Amino acid sequence: DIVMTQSHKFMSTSVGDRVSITCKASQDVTNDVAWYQQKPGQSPKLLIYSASYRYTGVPDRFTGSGSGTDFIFTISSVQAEDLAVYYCQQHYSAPPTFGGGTKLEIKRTVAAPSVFIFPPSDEQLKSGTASVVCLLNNFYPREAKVQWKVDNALQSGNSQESVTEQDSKDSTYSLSSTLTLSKADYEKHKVYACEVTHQGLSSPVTKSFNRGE
Amino acid sequence: QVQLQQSGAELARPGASVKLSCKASGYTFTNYWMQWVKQRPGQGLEWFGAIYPGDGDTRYTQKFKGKATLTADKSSSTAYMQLSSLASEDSAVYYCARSLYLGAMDYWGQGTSVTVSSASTKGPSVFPLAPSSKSTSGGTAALGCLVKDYFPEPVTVSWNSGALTSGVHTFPAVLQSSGLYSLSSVVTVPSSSLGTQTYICNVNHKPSNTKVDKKVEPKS
Repeated sequence: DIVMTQSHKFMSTSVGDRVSITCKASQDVTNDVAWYQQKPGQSPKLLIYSASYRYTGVPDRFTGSGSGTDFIFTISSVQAEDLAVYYCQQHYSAPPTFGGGTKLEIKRTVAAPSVFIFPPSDEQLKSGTASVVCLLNNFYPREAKVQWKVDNALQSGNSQESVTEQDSKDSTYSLSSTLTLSKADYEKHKVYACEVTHQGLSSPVTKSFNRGE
Repeated sequence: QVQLQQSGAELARPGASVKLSCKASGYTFTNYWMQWVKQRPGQGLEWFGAIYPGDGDTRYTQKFKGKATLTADKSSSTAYMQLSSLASEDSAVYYCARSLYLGAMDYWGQGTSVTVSSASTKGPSVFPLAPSSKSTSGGTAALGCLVKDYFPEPVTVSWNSGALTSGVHTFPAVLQSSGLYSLSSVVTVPSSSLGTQTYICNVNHKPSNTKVDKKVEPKS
């Protein structure tokens, strides 16, 4: 089978920039290459067919070029909603094969997170567990770091983090950190604190509460 | 309009079989390939196989020939993909897609998720993340819902029955060491609204038939 190589798994670009994504076929496929765009939670969408033709309804900023083994997909002026994974595909020979994909990420300037903390709910405390949630909203770059302190004691092994995909309008991220405690342990301590470091923060931000307040 | 409607999510035990469907409309079914594309969680697209219902010819990527069978019903314009002897590597989203024979895939179905697991279904607990002075900055307040300890994915979360979409972040689920998933959904709203607008997170977990509408009460 024909191997389609997209040598870059990731590519970064600013809104307004031109970006090009490469795809190399292991043998000559003439012009029998298509390009697809896949955004999170969505099916792939056809953008380019026969190597260089824009598919019906595709915006003018998307083009493709190439014939033989070397193919290029180009966005002439990136828009914020163009973050997606882009895939090439050949149909010169059966079976069709896909490239490995290139994830387009959007560069922007540093934005510090807004940090908020949520004590356990009364409903959860009823059931023997206490989860504390720390929210980091609308920051850039992605590398925000959360540490938990309980009565000024650094926690380990009892928290988990999740991060959103880059926002399609402002290119920021948000992150949740959840500290999971037993109710008995939660009842042993006063101060619950989320501490955040990020390139937009000159010093760590601490958001805290006292149990029962 | 050309439409490809796929069947609902499947949870299947290892060793069992499932049969997925892709109902086509809006075009002459027998003029086109219907192919299937596999995407394991977090991974790339794999072309799986195709049928040309006009003459019955099938074509499979070699690695999938052993356990998969592609069929089509011309009378109902429906293509089927049957997966047998299911293994964890078969957990994935499977899309159907139309193309001219050996050509560009112009119309796609919405995908069917197959999850291969011996574990039992478990519905989530849903807890409020109430807005307060500690979730307020300037003129806005953050609130949310914690959706804890369910299996398998996914839960769907909406706010105010889908009316509230701006400022919502529903985070990726995280797999816990217990084998269960949790996630949180948050939304930022005007602090001026907390006393007059009700905020309800609508949580749907189809595998366990769990449906919760959790009112999130503001703290004074």
